[PDB]
Amino acid sequence: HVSAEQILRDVYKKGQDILDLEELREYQRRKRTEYEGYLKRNRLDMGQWIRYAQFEIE
RNA sequence: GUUCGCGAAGUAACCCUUCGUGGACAUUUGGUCAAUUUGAAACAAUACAGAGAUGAUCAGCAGUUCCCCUGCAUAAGGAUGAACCGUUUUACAAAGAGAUUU
Repeated sequence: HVSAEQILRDVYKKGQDILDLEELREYQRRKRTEYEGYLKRNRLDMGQWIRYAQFEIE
């Protein structure tokens, strides 16, 4: 009962707040540095532009 | 200051000197810049780790960059020079069926 589906199923099974305004400013700094880093290296993933703009809508 | 012209004194002196006068020669530099912190160099000092493929040990060459450094450099080197991996929802429909409000 050592069939390959059991091994691959178990290797799938093995693989698994804001308070103040300046804290939200640091949150926006961290998140905009993240998304401008992943838009500076790749300017052609349009989903990334979409979700960073939708972040700044949020 | 030098020279040219004139006058006045020494001085009833064409020698010389002094004083006064008009002219000419000569005509607008340097600073983007102030002498220790407070208009910005970076390394080094501490401490810890100690390299990209994966089971280990590695040669690399590349690409993107709103990262540069050493290099005379368009060569070459810098860990393959470094960051790359991270999140991840709508150009969004059409057909068919039943359960609901009127």
